[PDB]
Amino acid sequence: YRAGWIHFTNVAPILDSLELPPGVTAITGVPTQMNAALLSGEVDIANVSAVEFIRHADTLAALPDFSVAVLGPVYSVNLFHTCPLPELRRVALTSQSAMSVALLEVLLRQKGLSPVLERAEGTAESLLAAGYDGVLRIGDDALREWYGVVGPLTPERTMTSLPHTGRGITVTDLAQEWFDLTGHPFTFAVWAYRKDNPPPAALLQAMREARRRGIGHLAEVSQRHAEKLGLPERVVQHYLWNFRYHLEAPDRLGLREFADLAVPGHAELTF
Amino acid sequence: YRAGWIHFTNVAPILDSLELPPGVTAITGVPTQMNAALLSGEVDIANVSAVEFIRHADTLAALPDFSVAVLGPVYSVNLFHTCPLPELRRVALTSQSAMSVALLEVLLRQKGLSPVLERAEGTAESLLAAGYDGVLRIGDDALREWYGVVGPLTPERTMTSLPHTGRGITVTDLAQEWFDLTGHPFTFAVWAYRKDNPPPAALLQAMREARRRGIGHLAEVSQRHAEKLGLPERVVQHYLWNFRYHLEAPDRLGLREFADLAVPGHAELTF
Ligand SMILES: O=C(O)c1cccc(O)c1
Ligand SMILES: O=C(O)c1cccc(O)c1
Repeated sequence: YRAGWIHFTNVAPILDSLELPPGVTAITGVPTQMNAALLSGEVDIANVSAVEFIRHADTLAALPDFSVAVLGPVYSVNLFHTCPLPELRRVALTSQSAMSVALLEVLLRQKGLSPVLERAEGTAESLLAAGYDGVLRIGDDALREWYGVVGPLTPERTMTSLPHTGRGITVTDLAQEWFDLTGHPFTFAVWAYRKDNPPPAALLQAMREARRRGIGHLAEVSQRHAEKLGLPERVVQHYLWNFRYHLEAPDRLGLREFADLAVPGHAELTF
Repeated sequence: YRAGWIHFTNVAPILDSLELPPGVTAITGVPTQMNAALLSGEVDIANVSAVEFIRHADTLAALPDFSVAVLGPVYSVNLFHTCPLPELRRVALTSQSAMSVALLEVLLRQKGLSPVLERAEGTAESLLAAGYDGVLRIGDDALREWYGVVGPLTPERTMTSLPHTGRGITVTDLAQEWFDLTGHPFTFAVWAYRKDNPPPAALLQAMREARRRGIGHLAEVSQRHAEKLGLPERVVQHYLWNFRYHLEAPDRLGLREFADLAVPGHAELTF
């Protein structure tokens, strides 16, 4: 049984101490490749974007109790802009940000907005000075670049009290926008496998034990990844504490609302 | 400046490592004693139930960045029953809790139910085996008796996957019922102070540092309280992980909705 992992910081509580059982191997790679690897059969299980799970819910099931979800701001799914949203004419989409385009478009439609979207490469600040009013960033780079815009953090100030603007750049958090729109959590990723190929029970148990270790030792998890990202430990710690990892009823509700808005007529979501 | 704390398990990550700055003292006691001390001015800040804050929002404000809230099940606010809710003619109450009764009454009115609430003595299981078919339990007892009913954990089963029924007893979670009703978090407690008399910055800073230590070391916090409660470390750990401690916009929305239903005409909630 083969597993494809994506090594975003927000799954470190699950993956940093994971010990594969006998008879399971794992590869790592970009979200692009894991999606491809799961459909073709290169891997049997992978943590894939929500929209990828939804669009292939005919073929794929998800683990019942694993998610990357959040209620409120997520800090790593970010629209950086220099003008108000109704004025946006051109939004750049960076490398991995194509899985959150569907959420961006849902939010833009509800406001009646339709800027042109273009694939680009670079950081938010450099793309904002290379012909774009808006830049969509996800993952570790989004978190670091959010902090670059609105930080630094001082001892008296706290991560949640930081402004959303800095140096003429506003950082719009799409998970907060989703909360403003629906009142509900947003589910960004699940653990998906072909319906006729369930994962071995030893894999699920090792995954649950690693998540329990990571949740139990969040300062240790956070310190390792803050060093790699160049951020304060407390930034990463609050970042990880915000996530919802157990795909519970509120997470499934937001997943289903997203599915209906972004992939109407999707096959039924099964776990 | 005087603090009055109630050391419920769910505030352990905030209060267990708290180091009071110079010129701040703390006492402890039961909620009703602490509420009165706050309102009469013999303490200056206290963690009080949501109802207590809502009913005295004329003269109290709440810290903007501290809460006890949850989205979905809370596990320590439980209605145990052997028959469907519409067939309950009575519901036993063991403790005094204005908070959980006001929540229970909100849920029951929304469904057009009206069982009689009666004070009684015992555990959920002795009262059900006696003259009742419905029992409300809160706190440590509610958490321990939920586990007695639906447990125990195994290497394969986790807390999230446990059934909500056991031995013919259904455990209805009032926070999950609140989510089913509203889609939103429920805020059980805030840190309240008289509007004249906001806390000194050093206390807030100390509380923020204590919370970061507790959140960053959940296994350590959980093992202490798990041993005191006779529960697996894994139960307390997930229990504590499940809370929302920062009084963010979804938490305030849940709080205001509860304010509107349970305390009609309440003064405006201020932070
Ligand atoms: O945020 C994640 O962990 C994640 C994982 C897979 C796909 C994706 O869009 C996001
Ligand atoms: O759940 C709590 O921490 C709490 C704190 C104060 C009053 C109350 O009813 C509940």
